[PDB]
Amino acid sequence: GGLIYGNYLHLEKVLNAQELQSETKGNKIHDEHLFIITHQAYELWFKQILWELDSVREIFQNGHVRDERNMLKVVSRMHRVSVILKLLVQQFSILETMTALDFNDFREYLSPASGFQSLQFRLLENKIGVLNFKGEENELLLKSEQEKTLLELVEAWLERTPGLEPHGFNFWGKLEKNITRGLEEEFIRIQEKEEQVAEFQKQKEVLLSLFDEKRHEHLLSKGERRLSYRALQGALMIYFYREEPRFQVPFQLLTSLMDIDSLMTKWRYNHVCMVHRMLGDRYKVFVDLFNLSTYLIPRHWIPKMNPTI
Amino acid sequence: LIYGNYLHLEKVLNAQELQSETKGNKIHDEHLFIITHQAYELWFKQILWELDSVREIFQNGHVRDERNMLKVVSRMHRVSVILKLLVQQFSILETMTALDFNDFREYLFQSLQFRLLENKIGVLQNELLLKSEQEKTLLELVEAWLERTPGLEPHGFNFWGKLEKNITRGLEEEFIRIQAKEESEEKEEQVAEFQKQKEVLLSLFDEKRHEHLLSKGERRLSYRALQGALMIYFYREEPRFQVPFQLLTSLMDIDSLMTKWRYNHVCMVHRMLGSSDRYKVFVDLFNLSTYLIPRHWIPKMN
Amino acid sequence: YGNYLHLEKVLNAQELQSETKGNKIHDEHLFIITHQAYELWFKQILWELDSVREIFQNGHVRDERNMLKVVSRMHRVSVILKLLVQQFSILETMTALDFNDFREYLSPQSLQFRLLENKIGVLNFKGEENELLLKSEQEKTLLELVEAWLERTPGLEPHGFNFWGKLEKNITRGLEEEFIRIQAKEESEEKEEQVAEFQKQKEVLLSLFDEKRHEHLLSKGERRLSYRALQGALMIYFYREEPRFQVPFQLLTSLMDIDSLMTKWRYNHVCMVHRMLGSYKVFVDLFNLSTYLIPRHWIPKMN
Amino acid sequence: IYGNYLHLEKVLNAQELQSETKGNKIHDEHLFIITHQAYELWFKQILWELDSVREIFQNGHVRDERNMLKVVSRMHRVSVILKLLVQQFSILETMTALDFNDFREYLSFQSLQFRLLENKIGVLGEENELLLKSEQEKTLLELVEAWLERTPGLEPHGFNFWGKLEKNITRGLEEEFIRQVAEFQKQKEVLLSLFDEKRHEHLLSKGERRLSYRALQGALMIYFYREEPRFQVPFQLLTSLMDIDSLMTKWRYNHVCMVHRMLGRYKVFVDLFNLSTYLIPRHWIPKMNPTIH
Ligand SMILES: C[C@](N)(Cc1c[nH]c2ccccc12)C(=O)O
Ligand SMILES: C[C@](N)(Cc1c[nH]c2ccccc12)C(=O)O
Ligand SMILES: C[C@](N)(Cc1c[nH]c2ccccc12)C(=O)O
Ligand SMILES: C[C@](N)(Cc1c[nH]c2ccccc12)C(=O)O
Repeated sequence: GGLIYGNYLHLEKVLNAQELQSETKGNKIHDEHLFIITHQAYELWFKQILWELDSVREIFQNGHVRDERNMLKVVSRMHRVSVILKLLVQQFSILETMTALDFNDFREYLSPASGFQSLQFRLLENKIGVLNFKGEENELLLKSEQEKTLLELVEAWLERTPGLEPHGFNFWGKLEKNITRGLEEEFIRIQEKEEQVAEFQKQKEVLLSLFDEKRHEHLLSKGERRLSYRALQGALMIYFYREEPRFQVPFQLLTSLMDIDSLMTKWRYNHVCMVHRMLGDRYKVFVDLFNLSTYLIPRHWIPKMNPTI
Repeated sequence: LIYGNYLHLEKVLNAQELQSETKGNKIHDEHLFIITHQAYELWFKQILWELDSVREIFQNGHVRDERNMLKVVSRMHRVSVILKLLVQQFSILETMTALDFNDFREYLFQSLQFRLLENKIGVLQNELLLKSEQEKTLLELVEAWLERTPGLEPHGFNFWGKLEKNITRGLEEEFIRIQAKEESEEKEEQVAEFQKQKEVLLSLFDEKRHEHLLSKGERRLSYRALQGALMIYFYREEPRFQVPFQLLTSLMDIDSLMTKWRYNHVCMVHRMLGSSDRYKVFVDLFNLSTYLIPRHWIPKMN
Repeated sequence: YGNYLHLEKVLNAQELQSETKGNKIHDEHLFIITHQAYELWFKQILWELDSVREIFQNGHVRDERNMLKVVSRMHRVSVILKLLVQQFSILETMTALDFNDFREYLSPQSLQFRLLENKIGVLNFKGEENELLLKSEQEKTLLELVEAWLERTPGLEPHGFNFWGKLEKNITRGLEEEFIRIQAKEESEEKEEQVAEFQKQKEVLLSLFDEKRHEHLLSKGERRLSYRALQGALMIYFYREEPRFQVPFQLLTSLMDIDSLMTKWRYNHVCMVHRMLGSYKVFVDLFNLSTYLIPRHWIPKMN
Repeated sequence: IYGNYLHLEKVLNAQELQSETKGNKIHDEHLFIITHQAYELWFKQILWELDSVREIFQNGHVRDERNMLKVVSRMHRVSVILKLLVQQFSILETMTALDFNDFREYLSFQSLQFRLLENKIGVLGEENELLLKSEQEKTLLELVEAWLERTPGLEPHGFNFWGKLEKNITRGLEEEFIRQVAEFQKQKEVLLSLFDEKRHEHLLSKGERRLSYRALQGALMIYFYREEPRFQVPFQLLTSLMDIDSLMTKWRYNHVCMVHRMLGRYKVFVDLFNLSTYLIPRHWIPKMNPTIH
């Protein structure tokens, strides 16, 4: 029981929005209908993604994120985004059921300008923090480019991560100390040989490269990085101490952001592949989080947890 | 033209009205509910569009030009593909907590389009629905086409005759093979298998039984259609039957997908609101597949 | 690479009975590989499962630092089960008629799958195999291990939050307020319908507090968790936003997913058998708990 | 029977976590073993299906045309298996890079079977012997090329499809010339490039294309006249080969992506994709003589 299905879902608009340009020009093509529905579906789902995303963005801005009671809702909604993105990557299968030769039979009645022109997808990219002729649309796109990105909102939250406090756990200090010492112990172990020595020097460069705030700041300006040095510390804190209750769900959030990044990538790849199939990365907003995962500090070196709290 | 205008996004993306918000207390998860079901409908529309197109290719009689069989299989396959995506789409709503659902259940369901689909395929069973119940179902249109299958001609290949002959003879040969099992333990077990198999195998030739079961609802194709089907199944390697076989396989897939969709839709209702069925339009085709005639018994084509 | 993965065994495990008997199904190979794959994945599921079971038995579960590992590994099980449900697609690429062409060389069953069912807590083979199956029937099921953990859920303490007391109080009061709302507008068709819903809901809502009913149904098999466990669950369900309950909630959701996937797997496995040869949730309580539709306003406040 | 039939005695006793063997048993390694053990099982099936199609070409049975259904069926099956494999990446995405590092100590890893597959399809000691056979024996691309060259209607003394095509395209372009101006000249260049055997031969040598000029004609014949019974299933075969190409690509992409995730565009059937791109208007497609097949 409920209000009339069609009326509630406003199917009067949804199911009366299908206008085959083939039919309008006289020469009706069967496969065009699929093209309309497919892209109409993508948009419906984009709308939901933006809806979920914008909601999490507020939970950061409105500062509710500070109440760690809200972290479950955050992870849930972000996860949902990845799930939707997966379905969208699968949905490419539907259009793969259309022959290039059949496509050409209606390509003639398609404008080249808006070949992408998914305002919603641009909005999504902007909103997440990735890297057009419109009016009121261009106004919305403006809001997108102007307002605070998820990357931005998460950066702040990451910077406020507990344990970074120097007069507290001094995590970064302890890390720099223990890594420097352990490398030295390795150097003493070294003192095949030439190959081993190379590994050491290479590892050393990488391992010590964090703690070169200057390098980070440069690369941040150069675009190679996007998070603050402090944020990087927040992240690693969460990564290393994820088993710690107050970090368990936060870790999940980070993992989810990385999934969303890769799915987004996959979607673009499939979208490109399809365009070449029909008519013959700097996009990783959370690059830093992937990189943080790569940093191969041995377990023995990870600063041990005091009675803490 | 231009993306939004071409896709008429002005309607599709302005169709989301959370009854929660309208009544004052907006809930976040309702939006998902609207979009999810709005998506199902979009896809139903495409399925009906593809289906109706195949139905015509039968009615208009173009199906007689076997040049059209590729288009038919292609479009029918597409239906199954779309149905698969729909069965996967259930994952999206599984991302909604029953407890969150209850928070909007108080505010705010059968898809006319889905009923139309069921009718159009031939599920036993403003009023567009009427046209659906009245017009020729795919089952009906396929039945006719199956009845006109080549080789069924009695004064020709007399496939059915040859089959009844070869099966009867082979069973007898098996009976002789069994008869000298020296009253063993295995023998009695073997004899049971034989009798069971015999009953099933020879059941196929009891037009009366079929006609009864047809009336009872247990079967849905004509006796002649059953013969058309088996002809295609046994001789599918034969060029003129290769694609036709694909069509039959596809109809069976669509049946099972349709079933899966209903199962998930029921499962979800019990999951949210907290408390094969004669729904296999192509039952006969599944059954035909089961018939375990040895290959050497299948009437030879020469 | 081959040595590390011991492919020397994994490959050279494929013997088409058709070929051995002199014929050749040329599709039997798929049958072997498909089922060989299912088994590989079952092994991993049992491996992950047994690991979670220990984290309960060894009592490490008490350290809520370990809850992440638990949810992670349990989630992984569901992911693997999904892949297994998708893997049915591979065998759907085999014609019944082609199957029959090698079914002749086959006999009428995964120990591993039985082991899984037992281990999770679902209600013949060689000796040593039967020994493993014995361990399965004997050892403590995940359902059992989670029951205990659920019973120790915080807030159930009567001298503490007295959650159940507060709940019975608040539900009784709210229903009464609804009863007062009833006869608020002149007895109508809509009113009569609403009044029915109320009576129905009341019966259900108040049934929750009938320990006797539970105990009976527990004996009858209709339920599987302890009354106390049911309380632990609801505590977690209602107060899942609460930090110490966030991940625990996830664990419960995961157990329910695993149940439904397991169901789906059996359905597809049955469907396939009928397709080829012709012609109950361990965590029922958790699903049921989800159904109980208490309004938010009624949930005992956490202050 | 059961375990014995599936020889699970080998399959389920092939699990040695190097971590455990060296003393430091790591839980996630088991998944690594099973995951890759599964990939290999499926590769074996893909090779099995592939080799089978390859023979049906070599043994010349493909000529019968009754065998085309089996061919498409088995090739389709390959794509299905490849899809499952692309989905299987999800399982390993359930492993944290941080957990991986905790057993990366036991690292050395490329699948002989996958290389064998690539060779067999036609990607440009005793193990090395098998790999040799792979590089030596006739690739599917090769076997399909031959079959494509024998496509009906390419016969110049027959339908002279290519001739008719060149004629009809040239005429229609002229009509357009009599009738954006840049677009025309550009399109013309591309459209007429198809008839430059020299260009093809060069690009074939350069590697940019892989099918024979004649094969290209066979393909287009099938593409344009796919509605024709006797081309219907052949068209399916071509579509399937293209799918297999893209799936293979996807698998490599995910495999690379995973390696970068954990440790920190040339298709065998390029020609077939390209053929699809060449967008001849319907009105131009040479009409089928009363001698249709
Ligand atoms: C009170 C707090 N939620 C603390 C906080 C910030 N970032 C975190 C990351 C992981 C764990 C905790 C935090 C806040 O400052 O918002
Ligand atoms: C000319 C025809 N299409 C012949 C026909 C009918 N049913 C078939 C099944 C399989 C193969 C061919 C047929 C017709 O009579 O429609
Ligand atoms: C310390 C504890 N892990 C407490 C506990 C038990 N069940 C729970 C459910 C949700 C949250 C916490 C618990 C234990 O008693 O083992
Ligand atoms: C008899 C044949 N199968 C002819 C042939 C070759 N390629 C084709 C493509 C489509 C249709 C037919 C063909 C043969 O040469 O084996």
